[PDB]
Amino acid sequence: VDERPTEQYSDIGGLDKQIQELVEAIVLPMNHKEKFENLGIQPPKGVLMYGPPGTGKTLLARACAAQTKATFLKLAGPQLVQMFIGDG
Amino acid sequence: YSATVDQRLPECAKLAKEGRLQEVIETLLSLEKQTRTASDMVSTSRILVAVVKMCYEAKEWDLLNENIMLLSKRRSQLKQAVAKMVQQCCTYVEEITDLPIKLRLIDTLRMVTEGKIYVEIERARLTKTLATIKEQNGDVKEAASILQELQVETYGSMEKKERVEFILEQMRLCLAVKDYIRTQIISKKINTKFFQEENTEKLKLKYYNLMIQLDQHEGSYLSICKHYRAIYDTPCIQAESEKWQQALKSVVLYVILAPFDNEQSDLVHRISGDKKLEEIPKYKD
Amino acid sequence: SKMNLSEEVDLEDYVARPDKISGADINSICQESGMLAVRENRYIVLAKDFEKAYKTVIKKDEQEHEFYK
Amino acid sequence: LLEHKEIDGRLKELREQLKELTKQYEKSENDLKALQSVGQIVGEVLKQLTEEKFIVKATNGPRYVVGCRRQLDKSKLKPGTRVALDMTTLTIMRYLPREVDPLVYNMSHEDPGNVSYSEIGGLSEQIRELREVIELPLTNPELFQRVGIIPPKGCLLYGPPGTGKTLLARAVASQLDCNFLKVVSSSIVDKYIGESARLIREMFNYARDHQPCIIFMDEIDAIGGRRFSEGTSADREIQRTLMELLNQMDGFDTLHRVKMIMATNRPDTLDPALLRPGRLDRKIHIDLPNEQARLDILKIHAGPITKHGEIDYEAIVKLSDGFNGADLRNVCTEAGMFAIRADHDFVVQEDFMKAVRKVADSKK
Ligand SMILES: Nc1ncnc2c1ncn2[C@@H]1O[C@H](COP(=O)(O)OP(=O)(O)O)[C@@H](O)[C@H]1O
Ligand SMILES: Nc1ncnc2c1ncn2[C@@H]1O[C@H](COP(=O)(O)OP(=O)(O)O)[C@@H](O)[C@H]1O
Repeated sequence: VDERPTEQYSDIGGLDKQIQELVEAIVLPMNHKEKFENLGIQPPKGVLMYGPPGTGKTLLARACAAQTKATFLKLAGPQLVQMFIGDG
Repeated sequence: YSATVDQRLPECAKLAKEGRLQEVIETLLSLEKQTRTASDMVSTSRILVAVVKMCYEAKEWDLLNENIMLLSKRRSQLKQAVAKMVQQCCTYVEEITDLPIKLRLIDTLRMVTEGKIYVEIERARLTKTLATIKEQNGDVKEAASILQELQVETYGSMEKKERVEFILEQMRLCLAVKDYIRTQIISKKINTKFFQEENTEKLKLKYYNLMIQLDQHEGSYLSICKHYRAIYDTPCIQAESEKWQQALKSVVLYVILAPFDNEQSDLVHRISGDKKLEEIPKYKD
Repeated sequence: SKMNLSEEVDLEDYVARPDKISGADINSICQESGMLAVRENRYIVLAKDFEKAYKTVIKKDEQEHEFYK
Repeated sequence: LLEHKEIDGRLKELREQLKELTKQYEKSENDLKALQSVGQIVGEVLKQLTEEKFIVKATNGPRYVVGCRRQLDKSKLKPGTRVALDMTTLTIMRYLPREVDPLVYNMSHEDPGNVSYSEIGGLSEQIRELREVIELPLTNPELFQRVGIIPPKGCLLYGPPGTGKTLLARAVASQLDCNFLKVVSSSIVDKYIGESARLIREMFNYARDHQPCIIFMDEIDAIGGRRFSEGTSADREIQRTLMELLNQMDGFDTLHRVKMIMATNRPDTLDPALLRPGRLDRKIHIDLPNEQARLDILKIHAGPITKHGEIDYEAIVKLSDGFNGADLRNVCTEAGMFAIRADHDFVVQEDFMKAVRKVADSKK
């Protein structure tokens, strides 16, 4: 469980719209959860992200954990396909 | 449409004060038809209350009969519109004191009302008016039949409460029938609507008197014993000293004649030390 | 037997209907008739709610394309 | 009032503020009585040799013949009853509740969230039917008994996914205020050969131990998916689990007050034996919401969202055909999501309309 993934958004490049969407997807509702409760609605709870197999979703997740300075958990689909019962 | 009808309300009212049924019925039919097609909110209510008001003030029952059977036979009618029509006929049939007109009008309100609607409580009001009419006419078995056809268990519009107590009106006119089984069945199935009728009211006396007279004809005494003790207990019976002493005489002469078991032993050694029977020492003795 | 009276219901005719129903289905039918009686708030079932229960239990709705038949 | 300013100037702190040391003394006395205790062995009673001598097997240890404490309900010490043993004299000190499987524990202590009955929308006839078939034996059993029928064992709710079977069962459980066993049939199958049926056994043993209980087994087609003799190992163990479920629900040991709810999306593939009555007495069709049902769902899920000025439902109903339940809830939620895209503290009609648009596109 790494805590410091060491990204400043200067490591990830070319996903500027994607990274702004990242920020407003997780950290922006996190700091302004009070403005979410003012609306009387619950914040978004997860993000669906897709791309080619070598498109760097992992590093973007690290960068997100970096600027949000939060702890970082991680699960892998190809890790979860085997290991039979227990993945859950 | 609403503009046509709202500038027509003066025009159609000044036309209505002439009677002249045919043409106004035709135009109101056309406008009500277009508003049923278009699903309008207030113009439909105004136009149907208008036609019903015009028939009632113009003093024809065949014409309002035709209005009812047309927009019952006619389709795409707003249910609130039919409800307002029948409730207006109700408030246009309970105040009139014409026996043939009243009976014909309740016949029409009976045969229109397949497909009961949220206003079926207000229709229960008119069926209790019909209950008064069958009380004054002599019909007894058909009386209970008719006021039970407007049933209460299919009636789901708001909790029964005391409001639709015509379960107890059924037990009452059916005590006139003397068929206690119906009353026991409704009492058993009142489970959906709380086991006991709403406390701190005046129908307590009515229901418990139906119960005591029903038991009197039965010949059972023990449940009636408990019931008359309960009649004693209530503070409502403790308003005037007379009423207490009369009802207490009744309670005691109801309680002496019972056989013996253990639950009545519980009752009697719970009630033996009661302090409000000493004003009448004969029955205490 | 433990059921309340049927009020002159053709139990023998319901029996006589040719239908491949097991004793579990008979117990169902009777139970469902009781449920319908409770819902309609009448303690003595008769042909109406009994018939609705009978139709309800053995639905066996074919829903089958007719080219099979 | 000479030396009676407030209270002697001192008793205010001495009487209660400095009497917190008596609360600490109470804590010390609890430590005392905890100290005099010695702890106890645990075990399961195996047999009643006589009125006094009991064969008791300690867990992961040897078995003994032991006596019982003088004041105890011997009529309660059935075989298999988990019990406590004094560590030194080895006598029955106190009975214990039967050990619950960790999976059954987890499946049991999930809070239903006290969901009310209003928050369903447009299921009126079916929810009335389910209310009857589950609630009524749990509210007035005497009604069923006097009628002359046996209270129903349970029923099935079949329909397309997202149609509220889970929510409806949860509402029944919350309204009953009883023990609820929320289960999904895909989660009990195990690679180990005999563990799935064993988990079913533990589930129903807990249910019988914690009456009144509601067994909600979602996705039942993953267990009761018809019996065939092809012979593959996995589906054959599925047959075995189905047989165990049938036994536990309408087998030799009758069920009293457990009332089990089962939901699925493929009612047709269920095994006829499971589909036979006695086990599942009613089949409820929780079908896709109708137009009136759709508007009901819309309005019931539009409560918490703050509306400004005008929000109508018939437009969303007519232009949101084919939806179901959670999709309409998604419409409301992502309308709220839209509300911060243009930074409102409220919602507008066009917001709702574009929300149902995007939800419909996601539906395509
Ligand atoms: N724009 C980018 N910046 C940095 N690394 C990238 C970028 N695009 C792709 N990558 C690389 O792609 C890999 C991520 O693969 P990923 O899509 O996470 O695999 P999977 O889909 O199996 O999770 C990383 O090793 C990362 O170095
Ligand atoms: N009347 C309704 N019908 C269907 N779903 C509803 C209804 N009311 C609310 N829901 C939504 O259903 C979701 C729960 O999934 P649900 O549809 O109950 O399970 P299932 O997929 O088994 O039907 C809740 O998030 C809730 O928002």
